[PDB]
Amino acid sequence: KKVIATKVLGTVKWFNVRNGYGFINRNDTKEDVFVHQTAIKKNNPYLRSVGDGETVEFDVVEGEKGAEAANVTGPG
RNA sequence: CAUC
Repeated sequence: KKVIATKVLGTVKWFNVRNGYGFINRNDTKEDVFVHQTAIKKNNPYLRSVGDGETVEFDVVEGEKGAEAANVTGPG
């Protein structure tokens, strides 16, 4: 719920569609942030997914277990 | 739903 950072750019380390989660490495701090599939904004063209090695833009928010990505989109 |  609580927003820590906005408009953060990062690269997807991995995302596993079976388990429905992954990690994004923040460009700004170089730390991994957890991303759940629900946190990813709906695709134009696995409606909620990101691809390994892709650059994405997201908010960082406070989850139960730590920092997690929110509102994950393409850059811009 | 936390290193698959």
